[PDB]
Amino acid sequence: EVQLVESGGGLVQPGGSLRLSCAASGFTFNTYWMSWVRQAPGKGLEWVANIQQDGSEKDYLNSVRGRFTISRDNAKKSLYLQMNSLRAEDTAVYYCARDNPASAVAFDVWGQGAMVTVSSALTQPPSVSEAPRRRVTIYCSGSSSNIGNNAVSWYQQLPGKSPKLLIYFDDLVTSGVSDRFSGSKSGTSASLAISGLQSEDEADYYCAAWDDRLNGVVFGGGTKLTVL
Amino acid sequence: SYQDVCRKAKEKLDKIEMDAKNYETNLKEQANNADKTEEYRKKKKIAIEAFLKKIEEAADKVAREAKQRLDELEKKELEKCKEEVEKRARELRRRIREILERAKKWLD
Repeated sequence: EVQLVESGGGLVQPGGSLRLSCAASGFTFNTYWMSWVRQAPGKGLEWVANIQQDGSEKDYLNSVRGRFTISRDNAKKSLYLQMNSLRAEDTAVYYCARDNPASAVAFDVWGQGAMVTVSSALTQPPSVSEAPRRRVTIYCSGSSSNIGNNAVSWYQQLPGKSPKLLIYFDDLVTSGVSDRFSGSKSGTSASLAISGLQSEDEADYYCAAWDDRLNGVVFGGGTKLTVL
Repeated sequence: SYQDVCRKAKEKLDKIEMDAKNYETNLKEQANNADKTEEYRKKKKIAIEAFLKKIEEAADKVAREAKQRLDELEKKELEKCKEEVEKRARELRRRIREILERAKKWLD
């Protein structure tokens, strides 16, 4: 069973340190890039870091550089996030994620998240709606440094659940995901089309891509889909 | 730096190669366990081809941009790098074709 289990969450003072861990099972952990993505309460997704199979490369969100360290121990099938110099902006649920294909920068497996309490580049429409069996489209507007040059991923997040990868490499559908979800990319904008709408499709949808200028993954602000 | 361009290109090709290797590893499990219907075999062949086309495009882009980046830098060892990047991409393209050849055999 492909699974990621985070632990180590807690309440920390500003300026403090906290170490998160993630136990992986059901796959050859040593052959995959791994990542952390966070979500502040009631807010959108924000990527934190990636780490190559053996720790030869690390990628970070600019605002956590000099504060956070991603690391892994392949013998223990564990991914870690050492968080120092903590700030109020770091309060969030932190998800452990598998980055596969790493060349598409796609998070194809997500953990349930570990809660941490310290106490814009991609534009999406805030809301979309339509009746059952009908279709909606969700835009994701970017620039040449992200969508223009890099593969787009789309995620679905149901209430109280971890995000799920739907589309990666701009238009490939994740195995098991219905073919009524389709992705497209033209120029510096991307689109997710959902046809055959069902009541279970009601969720927040997020686009993401690597950004060459920011040197990291950028997420859209998310779109709330309502089924009439 | 031309040496940095070369190293980053080789690292990106290794990343794409590991993606193709993990894809094939997961595909071995998927094909062997699935109900191999006429519709399933038609659909899975298309899905595999679509995935391997994305990987081939990614590797082609790495080699194309590295060659271009080096050509501009020499207007400011280099040809050795050009050859190794071309070699890595060629080897990666043979690997991708071999995954597709084996997938077509597991489906039939």
